[PDB]
Amino acid sequence: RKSEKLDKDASSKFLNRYIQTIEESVLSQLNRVLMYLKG
Amino acid sequence: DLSLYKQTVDLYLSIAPGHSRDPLNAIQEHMDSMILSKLPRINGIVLAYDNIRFLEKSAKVMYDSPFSFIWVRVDVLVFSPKKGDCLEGKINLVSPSHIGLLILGIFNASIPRKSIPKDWIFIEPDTTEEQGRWKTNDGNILEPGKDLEFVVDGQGTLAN
Amino acid sequence: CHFLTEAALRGDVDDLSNPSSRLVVGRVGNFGTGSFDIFT
Amino acid sequence: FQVRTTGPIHNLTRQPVKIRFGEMERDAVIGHGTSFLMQDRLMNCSDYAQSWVCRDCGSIISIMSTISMNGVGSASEVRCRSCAKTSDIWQDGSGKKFVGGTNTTLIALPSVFNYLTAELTAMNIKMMLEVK
Amino acid sequence: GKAVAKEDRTTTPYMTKYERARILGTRALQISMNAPVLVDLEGETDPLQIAMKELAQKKIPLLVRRYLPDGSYEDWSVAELI
Amino acid sequence: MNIAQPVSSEIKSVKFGIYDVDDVEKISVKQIVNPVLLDNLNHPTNGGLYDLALGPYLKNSVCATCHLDERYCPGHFGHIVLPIPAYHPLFFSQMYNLLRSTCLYCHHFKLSKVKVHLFFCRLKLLDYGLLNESEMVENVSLAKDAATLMRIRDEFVAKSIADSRQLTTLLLHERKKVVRAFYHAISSRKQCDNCQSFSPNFRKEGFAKIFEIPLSGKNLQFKYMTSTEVRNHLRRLFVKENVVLSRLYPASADMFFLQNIAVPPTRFRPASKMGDEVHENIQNELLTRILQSSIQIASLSKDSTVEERRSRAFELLINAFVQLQHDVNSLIDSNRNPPPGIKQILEKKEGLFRKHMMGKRVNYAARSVISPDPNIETNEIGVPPVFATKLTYPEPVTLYNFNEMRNAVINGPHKWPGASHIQNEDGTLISLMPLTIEQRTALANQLLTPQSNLISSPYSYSRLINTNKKVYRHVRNGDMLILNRQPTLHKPSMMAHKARILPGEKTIRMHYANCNSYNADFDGDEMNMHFPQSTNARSEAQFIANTDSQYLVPTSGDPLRGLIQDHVVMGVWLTCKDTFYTRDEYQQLLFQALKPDETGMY
Amino acid sequence: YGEDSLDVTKQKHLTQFEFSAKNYKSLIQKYKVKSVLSAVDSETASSYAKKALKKPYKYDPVLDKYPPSRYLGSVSEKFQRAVDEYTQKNPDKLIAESKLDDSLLNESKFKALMQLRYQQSLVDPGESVGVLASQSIGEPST
Ligand SMILES: [Zn+2]
Ligand SMILES: [Zn+2]
Ligand SMILES: [Zn+2]
Repeated sequence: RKSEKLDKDASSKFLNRYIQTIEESVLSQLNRVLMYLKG
Repeated sequence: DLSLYKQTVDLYLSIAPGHSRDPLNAIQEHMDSMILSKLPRINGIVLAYDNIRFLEKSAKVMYDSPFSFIWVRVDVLVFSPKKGDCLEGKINLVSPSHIGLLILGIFNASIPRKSIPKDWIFIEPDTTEEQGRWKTNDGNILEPGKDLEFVVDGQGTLAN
Repeated sequence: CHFLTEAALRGDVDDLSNPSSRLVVGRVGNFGTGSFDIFT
Repeated sequence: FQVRTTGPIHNLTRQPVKIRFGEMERDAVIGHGTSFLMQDRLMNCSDYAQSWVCRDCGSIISIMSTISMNGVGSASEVRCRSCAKTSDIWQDGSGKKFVGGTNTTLIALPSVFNYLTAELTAMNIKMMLEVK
Repeated sequence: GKAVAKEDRTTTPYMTKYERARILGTRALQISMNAPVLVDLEGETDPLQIAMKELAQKKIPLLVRRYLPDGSYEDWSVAELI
Repeated sequence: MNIAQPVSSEIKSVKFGIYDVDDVEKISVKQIVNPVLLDNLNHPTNGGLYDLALGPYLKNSVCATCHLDERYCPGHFGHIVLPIPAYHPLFFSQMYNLLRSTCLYCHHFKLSKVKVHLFFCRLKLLDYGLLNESEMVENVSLAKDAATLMRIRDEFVAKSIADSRQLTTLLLHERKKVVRAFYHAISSRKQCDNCQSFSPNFRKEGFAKIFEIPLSGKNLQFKYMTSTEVRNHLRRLFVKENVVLSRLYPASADMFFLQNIAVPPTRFRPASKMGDEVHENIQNELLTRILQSSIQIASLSKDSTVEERRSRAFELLINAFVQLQHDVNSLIDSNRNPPPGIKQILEKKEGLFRKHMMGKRVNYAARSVISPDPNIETNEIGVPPVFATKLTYPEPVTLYNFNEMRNAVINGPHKWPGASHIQNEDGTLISLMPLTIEQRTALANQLLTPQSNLISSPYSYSRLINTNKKVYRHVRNGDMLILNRQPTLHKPSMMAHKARILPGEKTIRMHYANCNSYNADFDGDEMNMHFPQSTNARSEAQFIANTDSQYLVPTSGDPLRGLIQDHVVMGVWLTCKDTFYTRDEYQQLLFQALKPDETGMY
Repeated sequence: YGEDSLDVTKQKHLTQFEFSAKNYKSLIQKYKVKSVLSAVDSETASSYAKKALKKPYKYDPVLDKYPPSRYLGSVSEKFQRAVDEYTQKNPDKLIAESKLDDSLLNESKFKALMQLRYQQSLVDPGESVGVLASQSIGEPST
């Protein structure tokens, strides 16, 4: 039970790291949010 | 806004007995269930996690059961739409009862006509009775402009 | 009731000491095989 | 001769209805140094329950299961009343809304202790058992 | 609280008459719930006597925490006990 | 109990304390105002003592509050209001004594403030475990000067705690004695030391009525009524004297009286349908009775507010007040008001903490007459195949005992060594009695396979894939099942024998050796025979408390097991030196003695 | 606890010095010397024991200075007194002089066996002993 501070770029780089670490529906929606947030 | 967040949380994971050789497998086994699922402590949907390390305290065995327990530090990526500020989404359904959007392609937005002011009028096409364009008081069509921006209540609001 | 009202007025806290108090709350005793905790 | 594998339970304390093991059997078992056998024969096999407890306010009765949160969807995520004042909020059976009272966890305590909590609160004196 | 260091441990090196029973019990439960057996079986079926075969050779996990009356505790590997 | 249940809580402490007026309001869900219980439709009255939001009644009535049937709803309390508040029946004695020591004109205790400050310093210094330091405060010998003395004592205590910082029985053994001395002291003074006046005394009753005459004339130079005035008087005393009452118990408002008492759900308040007569219970009877008195007070106070008119009005008001007080008193304490009350269902010596908590009736425990058998073993106990079929214990199914369990379910719950029934990984129980052997075989083949129709069927907490399918199997020739005999005086009287399952007889068999231990005579006294379900319990019964390890009584070293009459006379006759055997008798008698195959290892 | 060694269960044969010394070949294998002598201390408490047997004071009982669970010399005083009075008084089993000893026995070998016996037969810590006394007073009363 802890919380800390964070910026958006850390969140995006960590979204990248989580796309990388554990490898159907979940990562599909994650690619969806990745394509929506960027661009 | 910057509605995406990542928070390093600490949880109390129950390592099943079948995986007492390596804990990592039994940790992943129930971490990969929480993904895309509402983790209510942080009040959001978990999207990402990495750096799977356990505070080494020789995970404790429940006093009558074979599955162990341990505190594990993992970093979640909950999306928090807690009425922070303006957001934006693509419309899929439109009706003179509410407007339907998808933000990030995932999360639903049902903006009723209550939070919409009267000044925008809906035209009912001859091909589909329900589906049609919700024209604004200016006269602009929103179907080509899929991107609709608003502010949130908790649900959206188009009234200023 | 006597010991009860006495413990209620003062509001006294046990950790959980004796096997009888450990039994009323449903946990294992602190004696015997319940003395230690066994870890992985 | 009477062999009891399983059968009826009690109205109040959820005990086997009226074989006797205790108050001298307990002497024998905690004499042998058999904590787990005592906790088995007395707590496990007689009356076992998983009751929710409010972790913050530390009590066991002022908890309530949440009602009409959404469609079938997810689990009814229990909350607390005595610790209370869209996702977090919830209603009551009569329709009263509440908020707060999130720290609720599972504990295992014999049904007779729940009955004792009942007959004790009817006297207004209540124990606030903590949980870690 | 304190976790007493490995250099100085004041508790008895003997597997007390109780730690043996509970170690065997919890190991039997673990093996009954489809855990890895660390020693070759010869055809024994009971999910407990397998734990006896494990303990006879000292090939068992599950270090024990001995809680001294201060509140401190020692961490003894079941290989480490006598 | 299940082994898959993951409970992660660890109950670390309980703490008692009074529940104030605001909390019984917050925790409650409904109010009970209607003295009527059931209507013509026979369904529970809304807001009534049997409200569906109070507790779900039977006949498939889902709780209004939680929207879940009687199987899953833990009951929800209620409250009933009364603006009377009457004083608590338990602290009534302690409340009355603290009132006796009150100074109404002084608004403090009758004691000298320096003595009360002394006891406050004592109870401060006993807090952190300082005994001789608690007693050293008094080695000082001397209002303003009394104020200086109080400052000396307080600074002594402050410096002492400062030196100490940088519960046990002795601490509690001293606290209780010091508080007993305090309460002997405060009840002694009749004149104020701060006010110097004589506060008006109060005289009590056993029927819960209190008051006394006004001041005397010489002291002026210097009966029963409403409880509200004494309530506010005690509240004033408590708010004006803060620190001492804080250490002694900051708040003490609603300890001694009750303003809105709670009702337990229907789950704890049933109506035993004994044949035809239907009495709800004494508990709901008494609650209904206090409810009637409450609504009567409401109507009467309405009548009084809207109005010797004051004489009769106040008379009837105080009479209804005293009925309400006497009624609450009759509820919580049955030793008053000439109907079992709560204190009398606890303290009954037939009730809780001796017949429901320490010694509970138990599942999986047979009971039968014993009879002797010399053929089995010193460990083993013979059980007929009837106890073989009627006592079962759960067992997860693994790769190498799968054959045993498949064969057990094949044999079925009517044929030893058959199994009882299956428990799924999610937690349901698939019985095996009504099934036919075709269905039982079809089910037993698909007994070791992942059947949960998802990775995590109910919700996103995924240990439901790791659990095994638990077959309840019958006892068999190695299961360790406790024996006992009431009265069980000393620990060798409750032992754990291996079961050996004999055919034919309907009387369990045990060997003679244990006859000396259980203090039994095989003449008609019978023995409880338990079965430790979980595997931890049977492991500890097999290694710690098994019979062959009970060879020495605890009182003295002298052993208690060992052979008896016939064996020992034949011993004197066999070891005697005028005996001789040919080869045949030697071999035969030896093999009768050994009997390896039934035991093994050789 | 009550001058530790144990409640009667594991303390019966300490007074039977003739029996332990009689065979002595099975008791060393019952105590498993090669596994016990490894991790427990042997020289310290045994050395200090003799100094504690010096009649003058200022040397406490070995049990108080050194715990008896791990220091394999520390044993109650009367036990030392009795084992030594037996070893000196009636050693008809114990051979001696000392040269003829080194075939199968040694006075020191037997005293080491007895020290190991006391050590291995301590009270099993964690025992609930209150109910042991309670029942040992309830039983013989009835
Ligand atoms: Zn509450
Ligand atoms: Zn309910
Ligand atoms: Zn005064």
